[PDB]
Amino acid sequence: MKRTFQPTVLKRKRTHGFRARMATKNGRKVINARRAKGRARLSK
Amino acid sequence: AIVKCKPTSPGRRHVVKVVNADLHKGKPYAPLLEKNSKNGGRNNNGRITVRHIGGGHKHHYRVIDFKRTKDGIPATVERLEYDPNRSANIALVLYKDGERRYILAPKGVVAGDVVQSGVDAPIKAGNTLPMRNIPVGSTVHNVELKPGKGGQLARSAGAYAQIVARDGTYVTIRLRSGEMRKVLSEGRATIGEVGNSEHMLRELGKAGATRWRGVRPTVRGVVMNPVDHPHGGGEGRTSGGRHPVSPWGMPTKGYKTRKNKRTDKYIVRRRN
Amino acid sequence: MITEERILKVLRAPHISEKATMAAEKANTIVFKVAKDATKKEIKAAVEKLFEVEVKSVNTLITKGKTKRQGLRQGRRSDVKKAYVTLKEGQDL
RNA sequence: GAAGACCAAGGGUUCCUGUCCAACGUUAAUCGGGGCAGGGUAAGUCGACCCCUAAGGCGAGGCCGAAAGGCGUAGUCGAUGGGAAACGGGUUAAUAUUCCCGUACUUCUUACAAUUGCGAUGGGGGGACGGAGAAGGCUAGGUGGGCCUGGCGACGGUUGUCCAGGUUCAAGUGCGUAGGCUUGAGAGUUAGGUAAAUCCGGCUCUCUCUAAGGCUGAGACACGACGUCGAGCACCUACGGGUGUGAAGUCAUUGAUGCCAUGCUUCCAGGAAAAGCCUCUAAGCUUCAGAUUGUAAGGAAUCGUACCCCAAACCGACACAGGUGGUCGGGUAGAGAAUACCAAGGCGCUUGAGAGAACUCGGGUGAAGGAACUAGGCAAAAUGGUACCGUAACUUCGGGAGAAGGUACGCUCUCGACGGUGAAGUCCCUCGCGGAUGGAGCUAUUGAGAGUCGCAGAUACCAGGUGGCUGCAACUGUUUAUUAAAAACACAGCACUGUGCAAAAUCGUAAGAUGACGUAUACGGUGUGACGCCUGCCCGGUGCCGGAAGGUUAAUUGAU
Repeated sequence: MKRTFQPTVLKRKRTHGFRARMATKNGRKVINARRAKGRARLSK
Repeated sequence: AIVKCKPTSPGRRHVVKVVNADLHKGKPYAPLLEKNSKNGGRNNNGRITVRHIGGGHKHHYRVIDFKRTKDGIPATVERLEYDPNRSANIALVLYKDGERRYILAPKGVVAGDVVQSGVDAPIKAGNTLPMRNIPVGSTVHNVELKPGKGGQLARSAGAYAQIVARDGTYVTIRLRSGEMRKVLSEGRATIGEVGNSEHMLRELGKAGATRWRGVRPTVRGVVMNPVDHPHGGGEGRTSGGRHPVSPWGMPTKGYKTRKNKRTDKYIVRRRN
Repeated sequence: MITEERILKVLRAPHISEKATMAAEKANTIVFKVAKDATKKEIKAAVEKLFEVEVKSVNTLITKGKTKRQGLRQGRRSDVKKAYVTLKEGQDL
């Protein structure tokens, strides 16, 4: 049965990637939040 | 011509086709084609702003001379052509200086016919004069609302306006709606009616034929749930349970929505 | 224009390997571990200058480093760029 | 037509080798996609990068918005599309169109020579494209003959009309064929292509106009290739190898869903864009610089390249009966990519061994009966092919219809009738990849008669049950992912209604959008729902439309 995760790298990057996060105010808020939390991985 | 399809299948039984032999079978005139992507009735927000639009065949936009300001120089109809972007057919005209263009093909006009624009242009089909230079009573099409702007009124297959009166810098036209309106006499109009009047005699015959024209199906309000439409809801078939309204509550069946006021001075009689 | 400093940084070490040995014996090809930045032109220059040989061809690949577990902490080894350098016939290194 | 072989994605060392067997592995494990160590991915030509753009994203200024921001111009990104170029063989434990051998091709830079108007962000052209259908021509592949090598039979027979195996090779270059498209040639000219143009478009004169020139072009043929491959032998054992040397290598037939073909015909729903590319000039440069053609010399980087991909490596928590795009598709039978049995190749599904109770599951058969079962023939059983014969009501004249229901069907022989291909030879040549002409050979189709075996010849697998009456919905479609597929939705058709274009309507505070590069034969909303016959009465209510006289009535005003 087709399950929900049908990964493509390009779609992962364009949605959740660093340059995508950095493009928007609220994305930067996420990166800053994760950077404050101490998260090793800021982006996907 | 009008051809009824023989009922060799359901889906063909009730097809009536307009088949014009005079239309050019080959490819259109490439210099006057532009790309014409479809929007599925979505706007710049990506939202469906107009329902029931989607799909259909890829077609190039043909660039029509609705302005018709190439005065003096006669032009001969090379061929009539199917235009996917409108109901009327388009004529490919050749100017004596070797410019080609597309015009809306008037009723009785066929390959070989000569069309001309300007004040001197003879009062024959396909010719474009300023409406001040067009005799009262004459039928015209591709009528300009603003001088120089290009024809906007009477462009649909079989359409035409009649010049009813001329007083000063305005002529009164009667549009196919039945509305009488003033238009500035300086504005151009082309003599005679748009061709392809048989367009209205076609019968698509089947669901898919509408889908080929990029129209998606229309669900009635009465078979939705109340959250979806004011006519939603009920047990069993209902009539909506209320005065007919649009999906957004707007009264249908009579409620007039014209609110211009800027342009009311130009409207002489309404279509009613 | 490859400087001598560049030439002295490009070749990191010879590569010792059954495959490397075969290459040398059979196809007169010396396999080096070159710097990651090294380009086939820089590698040819370096091999010519530092070994006084005439190079026919340079083929390069990068081997991506192995992940290793090392008890609790996983970690990757470093990527190595190797250069298969074919000497012209008669030349020995 | 996969449980084989590849590729993309996705994963990420799972690949190969040595070693280990605790845990992992539904058992054990010497084994492993497990642990540990080492090794392994070689490119001008594949892909990325790159040039180009689609949807769309972002967007200098801009427009708009309390702020945040939104929208959007010029731009700039964005493939799933366009744009240069490599094949055959060999080689590793593990890569190979990447290494090697053989033999190619593309493109750029520099220098030089000879010709020489060069020049774009602009003009024109080109690139450049739909669905369906069909005929033709090919090729791969198949099959047979011939050829070469080997064989001469575990049990009767097997020197043959016998058996088995083999019978290799491309890009590229030349050539320019089947097929496809297009009249050419020379003058003179110009209301056009934002300016220019020698280019394109237009006009005029002659000439030619089944033609013959050009363009395109599968495949053939030659070269590539006296190379390579090749059964077989020689030859070392370490017993694994290694090298060495190697026969024949043709013809016919069949024939793709591959190629000619981005073709041709036809249809309506009318079929990307942009660049590379060709050409034209402009500004600008004119011993120049540039351009063209040639000849040398040099370059063509960088990143990916292992491995898995009908999966124990991806998505499903699992070594999970699920899901996962593309390519390739041999033999016999067959319409076939169905089905059966096989090939190449790959597997026996990571607990086994016994036993032969009930009962459960999945199957086989069944006396007599035959729906009496049951809510209900649920399930089973049955039908099942081809050719011919024959086929009712009804009908919108298409249907209904495969209605229904019959007959034949294997094999052997005899007499027949025929299709395709086309050798030699012959003859014209406008002498070549050319025409007739000819029928050898090869291969296919089919009729009739006679016979013969069996319970049975569509023998297996495969493969409609049918008919009668009736409700509902015209019909093909759609739907409650995971208890509802329907009479529900849609639908063509119908009607009302809005909407005159800065349209109505919708998204949005706005700008701006869609509507539509549309214009009343259009667009939106509402209902009805093919088609036929029709669609009555009521305008009190409530809508909506119209009317304005009067009455009532807000802000406002401010008399008293």
